[PDB]
Amino acid sequence: SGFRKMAFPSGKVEGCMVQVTCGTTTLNGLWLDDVVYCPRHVICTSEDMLNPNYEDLLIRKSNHNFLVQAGNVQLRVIGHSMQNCVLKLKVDTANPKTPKYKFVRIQPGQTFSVLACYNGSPSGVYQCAMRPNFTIKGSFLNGSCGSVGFNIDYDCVSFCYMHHMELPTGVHAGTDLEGNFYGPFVDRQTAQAAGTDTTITVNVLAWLYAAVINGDRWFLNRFTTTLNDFNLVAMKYNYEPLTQDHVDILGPLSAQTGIAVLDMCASLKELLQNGMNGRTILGSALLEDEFTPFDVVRQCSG
Amino acid sequence: SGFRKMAFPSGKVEGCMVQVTCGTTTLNGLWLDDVVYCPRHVIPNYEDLLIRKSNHNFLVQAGNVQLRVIGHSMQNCVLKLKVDTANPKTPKYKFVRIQPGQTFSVLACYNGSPSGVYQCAMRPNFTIKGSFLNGSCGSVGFNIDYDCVSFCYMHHMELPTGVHAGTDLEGNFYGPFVDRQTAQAAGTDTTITVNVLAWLYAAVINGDRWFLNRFTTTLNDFNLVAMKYNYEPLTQDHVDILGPLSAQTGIAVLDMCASLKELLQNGMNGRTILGSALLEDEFTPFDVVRQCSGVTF
Ligand SMILES: O=C(Nc1cnccc1C1CC1)[C@@H]1CCNc2cc(Cl)c(Cl)cc21
Ligand SMILES: [Cl-]
Repeated sequence: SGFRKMAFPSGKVEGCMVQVTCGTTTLNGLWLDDVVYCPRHVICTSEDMLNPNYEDLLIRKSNHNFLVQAGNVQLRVIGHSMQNCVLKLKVDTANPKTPKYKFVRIQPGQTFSVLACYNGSPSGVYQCAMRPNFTIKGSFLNGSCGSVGFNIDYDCVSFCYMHHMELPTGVHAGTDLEGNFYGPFVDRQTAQAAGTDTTITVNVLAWLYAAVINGDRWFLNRFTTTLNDFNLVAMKYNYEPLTQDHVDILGPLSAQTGIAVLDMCASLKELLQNGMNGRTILGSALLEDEFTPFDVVRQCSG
Repeated sequence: SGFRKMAFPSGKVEGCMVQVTCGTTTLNGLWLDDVVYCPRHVIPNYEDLLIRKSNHNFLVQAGNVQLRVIGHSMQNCVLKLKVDTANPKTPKYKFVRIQPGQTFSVLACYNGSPSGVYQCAMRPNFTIKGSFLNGSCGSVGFNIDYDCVSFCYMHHMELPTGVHAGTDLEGNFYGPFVDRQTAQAAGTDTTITVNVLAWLYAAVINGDRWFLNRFTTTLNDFNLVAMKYNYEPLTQDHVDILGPLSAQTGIAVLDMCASLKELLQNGMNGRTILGSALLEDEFTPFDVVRQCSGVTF
């Protein structure tokens, strides 16, 4: 029993964190085999951030301009290339702590663990989700750039996020490990703003099924709904549309609890209308949307 | 910006998790130097049950390597299995006993394999609101101080309300619990007041000020309100501990107490603080300072 926001054990990722210094800028890098991945904005000045020509700034750099530090050991940069918004620094030593890994691009609603780092030193690990507006509600301070998001399935680390910047509302934007930003964001200090955020409906439903699995049924009702009527109501509460794919994804949880997806959808509709009336669901007074159907199955069953 | 429930990086602890099998029971063990620590319920008269077991009855597995047990002894509710091999991944460590209200990270394990890490608080009723399934026994709670891991908890059991009970690494249970199959219930829980205040300071640091007011209160008047809402009494030590956060934000500790008192009597009124509709009590003043300053390990 119990339901917590749980992160993956960070050990496999800790052994990959290095410090990358270029001029006055110091941030984090991810050392996998003989490559160090980091945000390309490490080559920028604060005077360059508005309209940086990264290709122009990078061509003026040599290997010895990039100082890479793995613990108390300075790694030697022997090559450098840019792939989208990530800088790839070829180093003369392969990381002996390199785990089995993959670079995966995630979709909004997906969750991952973040190993927050400063100066190539890990300071904390937390769980979060890619918001529908492609931002993440993280906890980052200056120097956290290059901190990574990941999932660990079996013994393989799937890297899905690299932190690049904080938007004016305090939310964060970053890229996949191939340098492609999530969302309409650019690594420029130009006025950008996160789009209106929405609630991850399939995740709230997954979390309601987790609550049923842990013995909480107070919110269930005798009603059902069509998928369309649910979407018409839920869009009025800034909830993401629920697709037939989401209904299918919820199938195992529906089978385990005996509550049809559209029946759980009617309970959600009622919860949005009534609120909780001083009650909680899994220790929360708000509808939690940062647990996927996969996270619920993993934590509540194995 | 941002405020998350954040755990310590678990790497130093992951390199210590082993699987311990005794008969039909399999649980987790903590391998430090040449000793494996695990709950003594893996084997009730525990002296009588232990005397009947030999070293080869305990199967200890570190990854795909079987460790050989060369000795065994019991210290309170923890079993100490002397093994032939010292853990090369042994970090700098200490065994510390924590007080209620203190927080720690839990590395949840099944079959000696870490599956997740989460941040917990030792409740005033000595239980933890953890997330554990069968096989999680022997999972450990820890804090990191620079490069030193301070082990503070070992999981032993789940109480009927779904909350968890365990010991420090010397086998002393937190709370009035015993490691036997009998009727055990967690006492009435209370809210960790100093932690709620620390979390209100974290909210101010992140730009949430709606709950602030011009008022202040005495420590006695606040403690009369704290008792009414099942909140732990706030001591002068708690006020002192909150000093740095009071200096940083410009809001005196008793000034924040009047904010808390008004939140307890009036509620949030449809509003949230740090994305929460409830007053959060599982961040200590130190956790707030560490997360709102970026300390590394
Ligand atoms: O955002 C940034 N850092 C950061 C990350 N996460 C959290 C807080 C921070 C610092 C605000 C405290 C950095 C530096 C500041 N400006 C900036 C601008 C651009 Cl275009 C890019 Cl790509 C990176 C940055
Ligand atoms: Cl995905």
